Amino acid sequence: LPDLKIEKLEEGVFVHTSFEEVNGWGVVTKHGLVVLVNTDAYLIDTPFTATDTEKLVNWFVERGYEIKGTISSHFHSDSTGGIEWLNSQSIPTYASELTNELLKKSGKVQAKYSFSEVSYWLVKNKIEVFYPGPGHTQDNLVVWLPESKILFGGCFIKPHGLGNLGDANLEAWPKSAKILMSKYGKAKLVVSSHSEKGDASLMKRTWEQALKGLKES
Ligand SMILES: [Zn+2]
Ligand SMILES: [Zn+2]
Repeated sequence: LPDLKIEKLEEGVFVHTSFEEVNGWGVVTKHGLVVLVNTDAYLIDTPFTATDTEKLVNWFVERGYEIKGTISSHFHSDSTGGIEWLNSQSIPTYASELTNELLKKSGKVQAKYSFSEVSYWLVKNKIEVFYPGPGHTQDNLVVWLPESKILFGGCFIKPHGLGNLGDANLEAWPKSAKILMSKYGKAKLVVSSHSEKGDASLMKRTWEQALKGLKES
């Protein structure tokens, strides 16, 4: 499959895209972000693999950035696959307590730093991690960049079909989606794991898709 792709969205914000064959989904296209604060870089989700995580880190290190931290939006390997490699490279990995518990229960390597707060500032006034409640998974988080008004919704934002329901909470997802819309109505751009980038209406599309999925279940 192709190497990880890196594309600039705007000043200090990049999209990383990685490709992996996942049993029952074929080749999955996965987006995350890299956020720059001066010469510091933060990875919003890891690629699926150590290989792609290393390519991503190398691209930024080669351009004079230090990787100061990573946040995984949920426990699935499309957000966490690179944690083990990042830990081995002394790059601080972060996950919620819930995510780390789910990683431990699935026999996976944990993030080294964890937090329990609903709202966690990875970087004061620059990178907010927010737990809207269960949806795609029990632990799913979003990341908000207040300067750019960019929301990374990870695998919670599902404007055109919910995807993998294996670990999903269909009962909670509509409530969690309304919490997200209430928190980030000012979003200019919503980047998702698997969908086209869009405006704040993608949070309303997600709420509609969660309602539809619950009703059908
Ligand atoms: Zn997932
Ligand atoms: Zn996913």
